[PDB]
Amino acid sequence: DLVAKLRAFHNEAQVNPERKNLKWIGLDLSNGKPRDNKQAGVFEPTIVKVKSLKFATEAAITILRIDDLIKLHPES
Amino acid sequence: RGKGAYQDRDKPAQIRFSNISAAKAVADAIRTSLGPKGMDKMIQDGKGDVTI
Amino acid sequence: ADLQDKEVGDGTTSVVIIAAELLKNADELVKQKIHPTSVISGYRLACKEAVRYINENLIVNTDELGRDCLINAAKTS
Ligand SMILES: Nc1ncnc2c1ncn2[C@@H]1O[C@H](COP(=O)(O)OP(=O)(O)O)[C@@H](O)[C@H]1O
Ligand SMILES: [Mg+2]
Repeated sequence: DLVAKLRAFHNEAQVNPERKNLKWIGLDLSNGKPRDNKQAGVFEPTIVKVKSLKFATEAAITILRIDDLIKLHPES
Repeated sequence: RGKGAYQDRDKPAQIRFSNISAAKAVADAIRTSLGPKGMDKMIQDGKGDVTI
Repeated sequence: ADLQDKEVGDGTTSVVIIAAELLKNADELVKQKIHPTSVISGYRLACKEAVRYINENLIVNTDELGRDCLINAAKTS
């Protein structure tokens, strides 16, 4: 339910040019309702999200690139 | 004339067949990693080293 | 996780969860006879556009907030 409400708020932001203030709506886990996280003072460095996407994508791509595994038995 | 050399020994034919079977097995093993749509392989050594 | 810890210092739990979710959903497409090269190409384009969208619509300049943003950013962490 929360993600559906959270997604609905952000959907209106990208389709209604006069409702661009809804981009800041996130999650308020204390009361379990969406909340403007820019007003609430919930901030993260931009580098944290950007580097998370770049690193996770490359790591996921690396594993996705495998389709065959050969495990040599130990020499001992 | 008719019949030629008997070729009593059968070992050379078996050796040739085994060599060909091994080569074909290797080729089929590495066929999947050919071309732009080929895919990598992950090889883990006895020491535990992992290479993709 | 170590790389994110060394090069950023935060978001270490998020990157592991996101990467596993990315791989989990990618495999579902592969099981539907979608070639992994197509899936990899889609992921690369999405990651490039996600970064561009963030830097163009979801960034807040800290100069408009003063010292309070640093406290709020620290409190969030
Ligand atoms: N006060 C808060 N209200 C709502 N969400 C928050 C709050 N503080 C942090 N979060 C969110 O919780 C998520 C988890 O962060 P956390 O797991 O603590 O960082 P890390 O992944 O480095 O351990 C963050 O993405 C952040 O957006
Ligand atoms: Mg954290």
